Amino acid sequence: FLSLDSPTYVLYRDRAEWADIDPVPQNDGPSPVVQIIYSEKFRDVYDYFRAVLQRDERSERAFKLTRDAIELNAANYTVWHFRRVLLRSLQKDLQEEMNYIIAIIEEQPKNYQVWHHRRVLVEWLKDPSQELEFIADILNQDAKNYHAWQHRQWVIQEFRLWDNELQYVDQLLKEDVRNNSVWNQRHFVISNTTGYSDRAVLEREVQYTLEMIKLVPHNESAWNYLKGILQDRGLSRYPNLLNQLLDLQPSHSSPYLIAFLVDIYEDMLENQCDNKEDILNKALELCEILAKEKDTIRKEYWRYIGRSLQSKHSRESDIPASV
Amino acid sequence: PVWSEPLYSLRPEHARERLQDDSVETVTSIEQAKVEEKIQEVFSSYKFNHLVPRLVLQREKHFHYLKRGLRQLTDAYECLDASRPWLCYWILHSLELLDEPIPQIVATDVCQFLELCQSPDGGFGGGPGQYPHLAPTYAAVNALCIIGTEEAYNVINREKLLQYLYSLKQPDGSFLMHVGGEVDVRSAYCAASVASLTNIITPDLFEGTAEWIARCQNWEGGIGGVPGMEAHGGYTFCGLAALVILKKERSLNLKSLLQWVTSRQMRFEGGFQGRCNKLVDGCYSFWQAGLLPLLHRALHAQGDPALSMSHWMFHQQALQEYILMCCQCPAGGLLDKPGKSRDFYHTCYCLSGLSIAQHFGSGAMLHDVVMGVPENVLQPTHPVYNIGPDKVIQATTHFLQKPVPGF
Ligand SMILES: CCCC[C@H]1CN(c2cccc(OC(F)(F)F)c2)C(=O)CN1Cc1cncn1Cc1ccc(Br)cc1
Ligand SMILES: CC(C)=CCC/C(C)=C/CC/C(C)=C/COP(=O)(O)OP(=O)(O)O
Ligand SMILES: [Zn+2]
Repeated sequence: FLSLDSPTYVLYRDRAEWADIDPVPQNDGPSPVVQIIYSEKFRDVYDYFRAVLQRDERSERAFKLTRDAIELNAANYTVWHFRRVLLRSLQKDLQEEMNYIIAIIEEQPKNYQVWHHRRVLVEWLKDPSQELEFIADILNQDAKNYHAWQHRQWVIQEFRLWDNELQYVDQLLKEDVRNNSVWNQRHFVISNTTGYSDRAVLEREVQYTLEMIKLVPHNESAWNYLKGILQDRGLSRYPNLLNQLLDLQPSHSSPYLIAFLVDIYEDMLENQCDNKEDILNKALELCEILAKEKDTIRKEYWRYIGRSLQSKHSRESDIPASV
Repeated sequence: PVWSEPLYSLRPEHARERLQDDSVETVTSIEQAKVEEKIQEVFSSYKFNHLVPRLVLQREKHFHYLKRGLRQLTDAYECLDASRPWLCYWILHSLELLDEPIPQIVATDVCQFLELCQSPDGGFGGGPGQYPHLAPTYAAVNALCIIGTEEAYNVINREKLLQYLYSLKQPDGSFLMHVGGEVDVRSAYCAASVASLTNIITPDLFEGTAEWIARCQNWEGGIGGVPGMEAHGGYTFCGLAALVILKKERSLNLKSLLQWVTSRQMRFEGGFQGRCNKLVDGCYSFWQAGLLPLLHRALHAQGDPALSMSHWMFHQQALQEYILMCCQCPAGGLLDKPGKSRDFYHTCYCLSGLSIAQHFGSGAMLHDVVMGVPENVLQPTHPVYNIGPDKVIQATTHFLQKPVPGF
């Protein structure tokens, strides 16, 4: 063995144990387009990789070569497919292969193939016992790594590992209440365990989220979560929610509270509420406050909403033309 | 008036759009503030130097950068050695947007190269000798339609390409990216794009695909990579563009999606984030803002009467301001945000978004908005395939005069 970054690393063309193999150059054609001017190390590894792949040489030395190829371009799915062929043909120890992949993910965690490979190992071994702790380490260095959170959702759902995840969620919201991946993970855990149709869980979740909004009123994730868990039943199906938000208006205001009020109004109008025209006017006023002053970046949106609301909820909207 | 500032990012009111951290510092807010601090230096730079702002797209500089990369790349692109049709598509599409002709000698060399990337069993690989993969397959078919010559179209093995697609199709309606690979909403978009351009869609190819994509829309209104994952701009563009191809956009809750994407525009910086409470990035000028013409077309297809007939439903001005002032590298090429280095990926999608923001069209109603000097105007791009609209028409009309494989 010889690591790709070792100071005593030697090119493959200089290795006596590789002298029987002719390297295969890349078939780039007579006048290449988008030709990459590879480093010596890179072109050397892939010239010998092309050779073992062309032979379909299922040898120990080939298995070691794919390690070097993967480190030079860990997005080369072809090299990863061959490594999985060799893993099964050579009957390689898959826990030794897990020690390898925990290391490679540590050094390049923002990559599709490393995480997929880890998932294949876990399915082969049928062993999730290291996953939640390893993922927790990757997340301790990037609490928003998309592949990490995707992998964590797979392990939890496929091995029914729900027991302690809401507690893990709570720990990371403590650390960064703006971590939108954690709010999403919080919705994943509840959606699959108790669901939000349990009235106690939903209440607990709304109380919790409001407490968070009260603390960081400009944090957009708490607002999006609150809308997400209530919008499915219909924001107007919760009569108390409107007055409670208006009670935050003076000392916890944001464009996110203004916009939520327009969202409540929109649904109240869609459900034939009392004081229809009064509600329509309150909504139209907030749309223009948001479009002109509070949330101007979204002026085309709030203006469109104001036109939608007028289009179908004005007193004239149901009235015939001849009238 | 004369005290009036035409640049949105430079008005006095604009200071009010800076981050409010509520005196609760977390990593998200610190990282957000650091960007706003760096962007503000960009916006204030004219005032502090006592110059009048000019917003100029450095066409000649980007052309030189693109023209050379189409031929040769430094070893910095070793990380993309399995994505070389992507480099073809990004560079060819940037040149197209910049209204730069593709020499017939370059066109044919590209044809010969993607031919070498094509697998005997359908699909294209990231380079010659590599196994096929839906992502370099989508890029190769796009690059081949951008060239759009008779030679380019004939590179595609349509019979085998359909065989490849079927071999990745999953029972729940999803696709694999490649044999032994992962499943996420990118494969659905990749498969439908190539299959519709080349006319190889069969009555059962995408059975249950629209239904699988719709399960990827989460509580945010955007779309995650697989069901249950956080909404993201790249996956959301993939998910909604795929359904438009399949004529199934109504499977989604389009209202909660419209609300989601418009909130991904940054009130201060003017560009888009990829997901809530992350950082602005010039490439989401396409992945996020491209979602608005798709939404416009869908709601107009349902007779929504409130749709604007002159603007997309985002701040077109602000986005052109961010791309022109913040994402241009003075040596050519565009980039993520100030302080990052250039690359052909951001070059492709910064210019793709710039073009989206410049050009509104819904039927006969056309209305352009070109910030800065008028030469900044780019060629239009098609918001489903992100190749020039003319190229989509030309390709589909060509391939519709073939039979669907197996009849
Ligand atoms: C010069 C390298 C550019 C890196 C960029 C593109 N990139 C890619 C590589 C091959 C094909 C392709 O397809 C395409 F173009 F996205 F359609 C994308 C990646 O993998 C990493 N990225 C990092 C990035 C930059 N800004 C947001 N991100 C996160 C991100 C994650 C996944 C995807 Br996927 C796209 C973006
Ligand atoms: C083939 C095709 C059409 C692809 C388009 C899809 C696309 C752009 C996907 C992004 C997927 C992803 C993991 C993003 C997170 O990267 P990150 O966390 O490093 O960046 P972020 O912080 O901006 O989210
Ligand atoms: Zn980017």
